[PDB]
Amino acid sequence: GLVPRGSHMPFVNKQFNYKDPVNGVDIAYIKIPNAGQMQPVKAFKIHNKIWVIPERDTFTNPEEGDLNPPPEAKQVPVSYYDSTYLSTDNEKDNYLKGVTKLFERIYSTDLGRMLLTSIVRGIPFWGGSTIDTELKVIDTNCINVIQPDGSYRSEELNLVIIGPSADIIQFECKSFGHEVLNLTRNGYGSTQYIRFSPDFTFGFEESLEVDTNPLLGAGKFATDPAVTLAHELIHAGHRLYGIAINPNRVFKVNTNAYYEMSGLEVSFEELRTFGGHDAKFIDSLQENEFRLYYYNKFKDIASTLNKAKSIVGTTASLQYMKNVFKEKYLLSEDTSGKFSVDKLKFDKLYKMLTEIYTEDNFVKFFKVLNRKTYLNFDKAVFKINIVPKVNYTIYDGFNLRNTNLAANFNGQNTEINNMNFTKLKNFTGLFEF
Ligand SMILES: [Zn+2]
Repeated sequence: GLVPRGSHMPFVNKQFNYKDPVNGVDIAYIKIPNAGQMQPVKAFKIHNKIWVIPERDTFTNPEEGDLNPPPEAKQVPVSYYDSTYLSTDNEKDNYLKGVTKLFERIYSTDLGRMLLTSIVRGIPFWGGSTIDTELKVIDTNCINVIQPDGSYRSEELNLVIIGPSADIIQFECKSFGHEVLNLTRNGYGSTQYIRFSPDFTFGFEESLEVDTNPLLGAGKFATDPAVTLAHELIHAGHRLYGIAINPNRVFKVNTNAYYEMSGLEVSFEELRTFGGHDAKFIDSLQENEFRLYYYNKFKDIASTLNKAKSIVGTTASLQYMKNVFKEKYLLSEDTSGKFSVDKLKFDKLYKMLTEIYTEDNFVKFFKVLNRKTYLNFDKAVFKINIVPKVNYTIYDGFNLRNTNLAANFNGQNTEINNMNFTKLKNFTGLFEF
């Protein structure tokens, strides 16, 4: 089982059922920004600042509202399509309970407690004003919630977990942009939408030589979905603090002849998020440039707060919100009330978000088997069901104590634990080589 942290309150106070009656507070019909023009969807607030929408994501991107295999292109090797997935109440109930269970698995570790805490504290900055002396929310960092009287109220939030779009296995952490600001890269942060499903997982190979070869292996071991969700939450952490690395900054893979012969380039953001040996492929000089860059951005935020004389679109006070961001960014405060970025403190925060919160570290806490590198090749996708405790638990994942599955990651062994996995598609021998 996982490395415990002791008794603690659950991350999700209520055990929601999809059919629970709306109440206009934490079970509600809502609309996402853009909302162009969507029907409200039933959503669930599982924790302060965090909502779950048990629907296929046909909302965050207008060009991605069709769940049929793209009639436009031909299907990519590593993709999976099923337009019917997550269309029924039963599936949505299971989705909710699965996502809930994964949050609790994550929160049961000290590392996950730390990451989820950072995420909740990571309110997207109030940088919406055209007047540089007035604080104003950015409304794409909100959702609209239908209240008991049928009216909408605007609510700020940090994170939404939503079902995948057409390609079921294209999990990703995404967010609404601004035509002037790069919110995920300028220190501000923005509300994060993670496309994720707890109802599928990926197979990988236990031998590094096989896992990193595109032609070998059927995907004998299954990735623990808690690791997959944590990976996306790590991205969400970077993005909420506005320190994500521009996707265009890539490492030309030159440590894997197979990547090389395909000219595969992997984002630094990805290597950072994986951690371990991968993070070293970001060279000292370039990483140092990033840190300076983000340090400067934080200073600009401190400077904006200082100039702030008024606040608009809220009842909350100018003083209260100034302090919320002093707290998010760990700013220092003068005898005269001026805000400053402290260099030790910036380094500490930046490092916590980028070095401490990594996939490789979560693997250590969960004590599961996992890919050893991001620079591998996907083997297969399986259908799973982690909701029944007989299948998967908060403490043990698939590797259930006091059963044959406890030892040697037998629970993740899709051959031994075959009843828990239905292989839907092989990817090996689909790549271009
Ligand atoms: Zn990633």
